[PDB]
Amino acid sequence: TVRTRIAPSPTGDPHVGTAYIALFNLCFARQHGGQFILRIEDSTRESEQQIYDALRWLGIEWDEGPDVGGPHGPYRQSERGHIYKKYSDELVEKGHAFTCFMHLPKDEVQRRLAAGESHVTRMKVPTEGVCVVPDMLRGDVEIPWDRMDMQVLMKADGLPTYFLANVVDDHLMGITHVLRGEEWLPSAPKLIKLYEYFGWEQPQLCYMPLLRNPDKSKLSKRKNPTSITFYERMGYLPQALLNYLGRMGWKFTLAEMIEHFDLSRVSLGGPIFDLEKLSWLNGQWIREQSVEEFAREVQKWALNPEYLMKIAPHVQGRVENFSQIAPLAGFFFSGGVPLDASLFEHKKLDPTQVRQVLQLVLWKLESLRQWEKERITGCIQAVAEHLQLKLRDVMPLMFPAITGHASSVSVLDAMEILGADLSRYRLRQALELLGGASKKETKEWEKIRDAIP
Amino acid sequence: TTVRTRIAPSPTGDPHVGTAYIALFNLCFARQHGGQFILRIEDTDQLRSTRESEQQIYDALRWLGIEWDEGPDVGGPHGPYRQSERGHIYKKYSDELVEKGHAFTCFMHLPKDEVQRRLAAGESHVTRMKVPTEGVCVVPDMLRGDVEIPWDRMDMQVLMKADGLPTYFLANVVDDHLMGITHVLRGEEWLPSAPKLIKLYEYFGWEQPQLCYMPLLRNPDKSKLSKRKNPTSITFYERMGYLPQALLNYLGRMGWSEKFTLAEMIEHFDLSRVSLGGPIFDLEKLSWLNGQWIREQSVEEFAREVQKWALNPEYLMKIAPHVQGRVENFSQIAPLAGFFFSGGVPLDASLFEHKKLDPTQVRQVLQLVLWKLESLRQWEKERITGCIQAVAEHLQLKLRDVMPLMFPAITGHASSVSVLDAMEILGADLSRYRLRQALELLGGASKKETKEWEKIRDAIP
Repeated sequence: TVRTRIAPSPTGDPHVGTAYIALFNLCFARQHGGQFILRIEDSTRESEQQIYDALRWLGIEWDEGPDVGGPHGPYRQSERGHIYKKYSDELVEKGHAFTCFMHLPKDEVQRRLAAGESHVTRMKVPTEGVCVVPDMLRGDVEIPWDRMDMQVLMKADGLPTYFLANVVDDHLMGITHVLRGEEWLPSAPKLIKLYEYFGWEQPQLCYMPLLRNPDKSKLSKRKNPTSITFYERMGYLPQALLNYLGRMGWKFTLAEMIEHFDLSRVSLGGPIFDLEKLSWLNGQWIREQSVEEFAREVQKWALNPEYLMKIAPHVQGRVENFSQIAPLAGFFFSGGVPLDASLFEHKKLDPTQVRQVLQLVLWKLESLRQWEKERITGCIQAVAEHLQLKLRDVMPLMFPAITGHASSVSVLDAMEILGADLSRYRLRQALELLGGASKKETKEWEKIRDAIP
Repeated sequence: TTVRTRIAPSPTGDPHVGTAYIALFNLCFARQHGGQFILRIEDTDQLRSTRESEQQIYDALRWLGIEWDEGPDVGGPHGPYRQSERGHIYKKYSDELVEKGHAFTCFMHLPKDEVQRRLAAGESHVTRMKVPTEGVCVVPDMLRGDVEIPWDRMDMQVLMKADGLPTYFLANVVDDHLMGITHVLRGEEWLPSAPKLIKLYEYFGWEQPQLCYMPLLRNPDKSKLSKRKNPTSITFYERMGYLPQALLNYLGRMGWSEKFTLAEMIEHFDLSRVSLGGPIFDLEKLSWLNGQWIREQSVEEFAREVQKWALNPEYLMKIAPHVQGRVENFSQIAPLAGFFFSGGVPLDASLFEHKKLDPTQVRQVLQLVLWKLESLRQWEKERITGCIQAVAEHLQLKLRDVMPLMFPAITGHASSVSVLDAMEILGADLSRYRLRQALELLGGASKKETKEWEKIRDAIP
C-alpha cells in the first residue's frame, strides 16, 4: 500500500514549487489507493498555519498531518521526543557514525563528553566509488562517492538535522515513495547509505526536474513571484493554478488530474512556468462558469465586508462625494499600480539613493514574518535611522510605490490592508522601473542590510 | 455532489447490533452514490470514554465486514476523527451563538453586569440554546416525509457543559458541518430532538443535511430490542460462533429487501425499499440463515472459520493448563472442558440450592454479580474476582459463599476447572450470557426487587 509525503520546513511563505511537489505526491498516493502525508519538520506555528492555508486554498489535501491528525503521528518533529538521538546513538554504537568536536580516542572522547563540551554526530560516508540512485523516471543515476559532502546527524544543540529526521520519520511513518525536487538528487547517495546502516527497506525514489522561467533559468521571486498567496491576492482561481501545475507536470480538475495521472508522462526537462499561459488559463476558468459562481469568487477575493470595512475609515475623511471613492481607493483592487518614474524624484535624495532605500526597505519587508502596521513601520524606520535619514524622508517614496500616487490614504495602513505579497510586489516593480540594482550594489547594500535591525 | 455519511458512536462499552445496523445503512447509502462513509468517535463524555472501548468498536464493526473511508484508525483529510482531539472548535461556535443572541450563559435571569461579574469570579456555568416555545417544527424525513413536532415539546438544550466540554448534540452538528456530511441516517430515537438540530443549523446559517430516521429494531413481541429479551452485543454473536457475513446479511434483510453478500447488498440497496414499521430481530431466523452460510461453502472454508472462532492454539493453550491436572486420560478432556465450546450450558436449578442461602438470596447474589460484571470494562481475572468479592463483602458474605453459585452458572457443573480462570478465557459476553440464563431459570427479578437491589448495587465497589 502506497504512502507519500511532503515535509515542508515551517520557515516562510509556501511557494509554487512546494505546491508542485505536493500535487505529485497527492496524485501518486491517490492513483494507487494510498495515503498522502504532511509532516512538519521543525520555525513558527504561524508559518505552519500559512502552509496549511495556502495549500488548502489551492485544493490540495492530506490524509495525515498535524492539523487533521493520523494514526502514525505525531506529525511535527518537535512532538516526536528523543526518537532521533536514539537512532543516532545506534549508528554511533555500530561504528557507522562518530562524535566530532575529528580524531578518535574513546578516552579523550568520554572525558570531553563528561565535561559537557559542544559536539555533533557525523555520519560515515564512503570516500571511494560510485553510487547508483535508482530513479523512477531517469533509471540508474551514477553519482560518485568522493564528491559526497560530510553529513551531520545530531547538531550541537541535540537536535537532528533535516536529513536524519526525514529518513527516521519516513521509516516510522511507512512511506513507500519519496517524490522530491531534483535539488535533492545530489545527496541521494547519503540517503541510500543511511537506510543501509539501519537495515531498513529503502523507499522508491523519484526526483522531479526543476521548474524554470521561460529563459530556461531556475524559478526565482526576482524573475516571477513564487508565493502561492501572491496569486491568491492577484485574483487567480486556485483551480486554474492547480490545473496549471498539473499541465506543467504531466484544462482539468484535480479529480480529473488524478484519474489521468501517471509518472511516466512527466518531462525529463524542466517545465517552464509561463505567467502569460497561466493568465490565459485563469481567464478561461473565469469565463467557463456561471455569473453567480464568478460573483462569489470575486466576493471571497476582495468584495467582502472584512476587506471593505478596513478601507472605509481611511476613505471617509477624504471624499466630498461617493463617486470620488473609486479613483482614491482603486489601488486596493488592482494588483500592481500604474508606474510613473517622475513620482520618485526626491527633494534631497539622488536617484541612486532612492534605489538604495527602496532595495533595503524591500529586503526587510521580505523578511518580515508578521505583517502588521507597527512592524512594517519599525522596518522602514530602522532602515531610515541606519541611513541617518528620518522617517519623513522615506515615506514620500512609499506612497507612489504602494498606491501609484504622491499622496493617498495613510500608506502604512494601506500596506497592512493590502498585505505582504502585494506590498513587496509593488515595491519590487517600483525598484525595477527605476533601474534595479547591479551585482555590485547588491553586495555593498547587503552588508548594510545586515547591520540594520 | 459527493455524498458523505457517518456514524458517531460514543466510546462507552460493547458495540451493539443497533450500531451495526445504523452503520450498514450509512455505508450502503454512501457506496450507492459513489461517496464516502466516515467513522467519528464522539468522546464527549471524557470520563466514561476509553481507548479500549474505541478499539472494541473498530474490531467489532470490521469483524462484521463494515468498513469506513475516514476515521481515527485510518486517518482522513477532514480529521481529527476523535472529538477529544478537535480542540476549542466547539467553544468558538458556542461563543458565536451567544454573541449573536441565540444562546445564553446559565449559572435564571441575566444582567450584562452581574453575568460578567460571576464569570470573572470563575463561577460554574453552562451555555444553553434558545429553543422556540410556541408553534411546530416540520422535519423533512427522507422516508416518512414531513413530520410535525410541536416546539412546546422541546426541552431546553445545553450547548457547552460546566466542564467546558460540548454536548453530543452541539458537537455532532459542528462536526457534521466541518466534515461536510450531506446525509444523516440515525435511529428514530433521535427524531423527537430533530427540531433543535434544524434550529441550530439555521442559527449558524449552515446548509442543513438531508435527514432520515430509521425505525427501531424490535424483539419478536414488538418490544424495542433490549439485552433482556435478546443479546445485543456484536461480539456475543462472534463468540457464539455466528458468521459475520450471516449477521451482516440478516441486518440487511431486516432493513430492506435471505442470503446476499455486502457487495450485493449495496447494488440492490434502495433507501425507499425500507419498512416504516420496526424490523423484527428474530434469533431463530438469524440462526437458520447462519446455518445456510455454514452449509454453502467448502469444508475447508468451514474448517478455517471454526479454527479462527475457537479451535486455535491461543484459545486451546489457555485451557490446557487447567485441564492437565484433572484427567487420568485424554478422553476425559471433552466432558470436562466441553463448556469452553458450547455457548450456553445445560441448566439444572438443583445445582443452585445453597447451604446457607435461600432461593431469593441466591437470585439477589446472581443479579448483583451480573450487574457488576456487565459494568466491567477490562475483562481480566483479578478484576472479575474483585467484582464478586465486593458483592460478597457488601452482603456480609464470604467469597467462598458465592463461588459455589458461579461454578454451575458458568460451567454447568458443581465443580470444574477454576471458575474464575474459566470466566476470563470464556470472555465477557459468554460469561454474562450464562449468568443471565442461570438467573432467568431461577426466576429472574421482579420490578420491585430490581428497584431495591439497584440501590444495593450502587453502594457496592
